[PDB]
Amino acid sequence: MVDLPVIQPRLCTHARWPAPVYGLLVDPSLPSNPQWQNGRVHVDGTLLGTTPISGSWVSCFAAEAAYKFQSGTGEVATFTLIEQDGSAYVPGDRAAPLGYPDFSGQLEIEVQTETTKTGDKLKVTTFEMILGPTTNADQAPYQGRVFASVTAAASLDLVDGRVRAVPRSIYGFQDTIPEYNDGLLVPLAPPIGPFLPGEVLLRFRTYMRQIDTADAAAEAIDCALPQEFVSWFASNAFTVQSEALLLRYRNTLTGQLLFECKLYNEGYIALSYSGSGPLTFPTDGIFEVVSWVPRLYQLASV
Amino acid sequence: MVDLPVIQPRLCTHARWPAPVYGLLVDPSLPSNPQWQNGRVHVDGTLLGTTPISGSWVSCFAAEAAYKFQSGTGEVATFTLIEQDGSAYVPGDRAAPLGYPDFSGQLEIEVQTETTKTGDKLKVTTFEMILGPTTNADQAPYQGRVFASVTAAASLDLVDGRVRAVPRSIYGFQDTIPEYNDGLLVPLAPPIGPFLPGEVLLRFRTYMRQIDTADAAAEAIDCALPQEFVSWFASNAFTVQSEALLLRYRNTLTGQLLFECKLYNEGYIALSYSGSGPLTFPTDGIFEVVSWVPRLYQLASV
Amino acid sequence: EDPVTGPEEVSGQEQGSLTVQCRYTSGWKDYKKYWCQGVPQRSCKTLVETDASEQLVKKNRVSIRDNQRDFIFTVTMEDLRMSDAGIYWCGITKGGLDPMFKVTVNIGPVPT
Amino acid sequence: EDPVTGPEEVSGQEQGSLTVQCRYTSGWKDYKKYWCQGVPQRSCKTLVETDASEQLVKKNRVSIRDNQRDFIFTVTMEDLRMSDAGIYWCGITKGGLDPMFKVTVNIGP
Ligand SMILES: C[C@H](CCC(=O)NCC(=O)O)[C@H]1CC[C@H]2[C@@H]3[C@H](O)C[C@@H]4C[C@H](O)CC[C@]4(C)[C@H]3CC[C@]12C
Ligand SMILES: C[C@H](CCC(=O)NCC(=O)O)[C@H]1CC[C@H]2[C@@H]3[C@H](O)C[C@@H]4C[C@H](O)CC[C@]4(C)[C@H]3CC[C@]12C
Ligand SMILES: [Mg+2]
Ligand SMILES: [Mg+2]
Ligand SMILES: [Mg+2]
Ligand SMILES: [Mg+2]
Ligand SMILES: [Mg+2]
Ligand SMILES: [Mg+2]
Repeated sequence: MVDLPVIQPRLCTHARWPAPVYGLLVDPSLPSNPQWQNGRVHVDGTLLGTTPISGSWVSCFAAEAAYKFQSGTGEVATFTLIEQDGSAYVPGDRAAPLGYPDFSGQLEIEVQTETTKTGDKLKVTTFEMILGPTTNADQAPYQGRVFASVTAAASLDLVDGRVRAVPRSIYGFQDTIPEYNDGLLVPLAPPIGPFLPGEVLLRFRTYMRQIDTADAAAEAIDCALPQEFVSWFASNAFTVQSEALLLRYRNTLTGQLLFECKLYNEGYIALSYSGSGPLTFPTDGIFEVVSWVPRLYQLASV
Repeated sequence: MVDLPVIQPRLCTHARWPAPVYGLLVDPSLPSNPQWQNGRVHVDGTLLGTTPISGSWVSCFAAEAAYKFQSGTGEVATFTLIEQDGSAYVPGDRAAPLGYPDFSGQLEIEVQTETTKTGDKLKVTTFEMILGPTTNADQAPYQGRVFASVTAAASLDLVDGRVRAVPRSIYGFQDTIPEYNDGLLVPLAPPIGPFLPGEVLLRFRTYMRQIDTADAAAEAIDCALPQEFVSWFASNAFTVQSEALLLRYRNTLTGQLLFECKLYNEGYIALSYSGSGPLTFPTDGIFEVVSWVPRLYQLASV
Repeated sequence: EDPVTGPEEVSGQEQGSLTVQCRYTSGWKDYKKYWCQGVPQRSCKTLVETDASEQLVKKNRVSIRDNQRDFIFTVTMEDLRMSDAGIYWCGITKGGLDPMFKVTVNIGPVPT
Repeated sequence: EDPVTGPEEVSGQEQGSLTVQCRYTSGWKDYKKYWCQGVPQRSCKTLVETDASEQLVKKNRVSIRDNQRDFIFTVTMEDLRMSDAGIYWCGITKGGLDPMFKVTVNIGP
């Protein structure tokens, strides 16, 4: 028994930003070997990087929040990070708590805040948090500490306590790992790869809620596998027999074959594509496992 | 034969509010037979109510948004609803588009908005939207039409277009179905049940981001199955051989049995519990399938 | 200008009465008016509603009458109780989001 | 009260220069000061930074000098190009969130 969940891409959950999958494509123009830390799983069930089981952990974090007002900046939150199930975060062999963002830019986050001001007790406060690539904020989620702030003329009278932070929007998105440890290197899942000559990465794409003062173009973010596949492998714990799995992407109502591809053991899909521009595929198909294959198995082009 | 994902509840996704599963309990004081529309699936893979596959669809919707300013109300959004994958929504055999909230209260939603105003273009706006139980807003998601608003002194100069609305907070939550069709009846998945005498519903609990002016108590919302079980069944499409599945909930690090329960074909779990007060359980166990049983198999009390 | 306005806060006393005047712009003359209770705003419990005429309506201890000449509908609450305190709304019925105005109602005891 | 304040907007014309005075409170005397460029705010491009002394620093077309008796550090930008218009920041280097003040730079031809 080695199979995939019978779920169309358009109905799947994205693995690096909590939103549906909207696109399926290959693009030789983009980095062929991204070092994404979320949405990384071995076919045998081993989660890699900061990949979580649940899509609700993706691009989120939990923490003990301590708030302090700073003239000239506003209300400042010092988040002491926890794993999103409440278990203690211990700096170890990964970049950050499971699900922490693995991209850069300025992130609007939202947390439950209790206030002491009269007439309101519970509200949701939007903070700004700089992720990367480089920052003067000295973010160190690897060490379990990050800083956010919200513009405030005076104290918001917030009560310190535990929080779960979820992303509201991205500002100046860059698909490059954030500042995990004040600019120092941390344990990272390796760059996705390798690929045979003529093979390129299959990309599951969604789009992120964006702040952009000039450009209305949507912000894309790709992942190697949808979150359904991540938990599917984590739960099944398959025995791996070869370097990759031969898959066929089909429309089951027609049976028409859209393309064949190789799902490497290490959790990415490669298509043989010699074109130069992006090639988008329909998202209403199903991935079908055919057999185990060796690394040098040559795919048919598309 | 039916099997289940080897995932601990504390690592699963809640199926009615997009957030982690934090609690696992029974509570006789709560309604024994709720009419939840999400988190409803048949063991043979049949989705019930408005249940979607992806957890990112839970308590969200997609729409063609049209904005008109109303003096005394602010910016008013008329959402012509779409299925969250872009497929045209057609009134049919369920209460609303897939994933639409199945509870009541006043919901803050976030959508991508585009403005024509100088100095900015894309931003994320929070709207207030009344769900139910009854409203004067004439909400009719069954017909693909709902209304929301954000208080404002003048037009925000928003550009009509497509949106994905995600939930920010709940105000005045009530675990009763919302206004699906301006007070009229709509097709609904039946209440959860029935149960044997002495059997009660197993609840997977998360807590919702809340606006509350007086009370700091968290707002619990329960569901019958984690989203991982929903997708697991929809994908596998098992063959059902009796009325229910006998399950054991163990700590697999110890083999300690925490309780036995019955997963009925119609998508809900029952425990034998005679107490009157609530009883919570560890969230780090695993559900294991034992065998098919009749609807009359009497469980060991807890 | 706003379509319907009234007093932000009123205070009545036990066994007493209150009168609330909801002023509205002429465009809403031929719409139904009503008086609502509770929060959230748009799931509030309607206590009395007109039929878009000027006929007076009374239900329990609440009455409403629309003066479509001066564009004011008047609400009266009689035999006030402590339990009557809370948030209320002047309302104009229409398709979709109704024009509404928040009216906080305080009730206290007659001092001794 | 605010740890650092400067001009909200400043202007110069192409090929000219401009000066920016970043006033700060006395406690930040012995901290590095810097002049940053671009948004997002806290990932901006540092153009020049001091060594916490009064020594003037010059890098490309930008210089910074900290006057620690009056508690002002002065920034100059020379040979102004239209490409220099945008968002800049008076900065003070410290652990965590740096004290920063937004300065908008405009360029006329
Ligand atoms: C106050 C919030 C509930 C409201 C909220 O902030 N978010 C709910 C949502 O995602 O919509 C509570 C409810 C349960 C809490 C979490 C759980 O207790 C588990 C865990 C416990 C740790 O002590 C702190 C983090 C962490 C993960 C908690 C964070 C805060 C939570 C989430
Ligand atoms: C502008 C937004 C992107 C930002 C956003 O609003 N949400 C992304 C997030 O969850 O962070 C675009 C990107 C893709 C768009 C969706 C897709 O095109 C699919 C679908 C297509 C329908 O024509 C309109 C609704 C619907 C569902 C679209 C809604 C708006 C989307 C989501
Ligand atoms: Mg640093
Ligand atoms: Mg942009
Ligand atoms: Mg109605
Ligand atoms: Mg509450
Ligand atoms: Mg209405
Ligand atoms: Mg710093």
